[PDB]
Amino acid sequence: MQIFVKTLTGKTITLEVEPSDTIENVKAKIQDKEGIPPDQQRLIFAGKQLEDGRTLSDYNIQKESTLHLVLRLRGA
Amino acid sequence: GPLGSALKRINKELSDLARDPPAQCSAGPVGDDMFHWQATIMGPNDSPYQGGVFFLTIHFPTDYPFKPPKVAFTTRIYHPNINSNGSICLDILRSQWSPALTISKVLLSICSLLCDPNPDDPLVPEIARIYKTDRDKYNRISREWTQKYAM
Repeated sequence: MQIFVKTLTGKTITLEVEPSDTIENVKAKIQDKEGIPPDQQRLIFAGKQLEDGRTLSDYNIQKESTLHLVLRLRGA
Repeated sequence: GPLGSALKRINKELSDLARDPPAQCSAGPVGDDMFHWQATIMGPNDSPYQGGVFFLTIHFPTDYPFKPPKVAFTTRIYHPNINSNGSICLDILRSQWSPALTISKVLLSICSLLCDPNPDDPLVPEIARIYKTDRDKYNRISREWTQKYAM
């Protein structure tokens, strides 16, 4: 399955995933392509902040879906 | 009052900056409002920002010095701890603020931040990534932004 991730800079990321993949797994894949660690990642879809621990099928995320990658700040 | 207490603290620090001027730094009231300052920082020699001049705004809260001053860049800069809006991520401006500290110490702490960023807890993750993994690219791009906006 193929989904997309759009950044604030405008860059569109193309990922190869599975419906059973957790959000944490997806964040790991983003780290593989962008180098940005999962703890600095924040995923948004269908008006909701995707939580670590649930799968793509739990949020019913299917093919050609576009996720929004935003900032996750930890004290600054 | 609380406003009155801050006012004399601000004036004291302003006179201390006159007697003992900081190196490559200057600051003072924009107009006649002592709570609103404007500051300049020269690009440190041991940094890719060398040669550029960076302007900052400094606003003193009414509970100063018991609350930290609010500092932000007006000049655009390529930095992992400073975003496009000029917002700064620095401990001394928040959790590690102390009334014993001064504006002079704050400006010096910012100067060090330009020489040695803190990429692990960044404000701009992409820039931090480049700083950590490709220092040459970081330095190259930092100099470019300095040429375009700090000259």
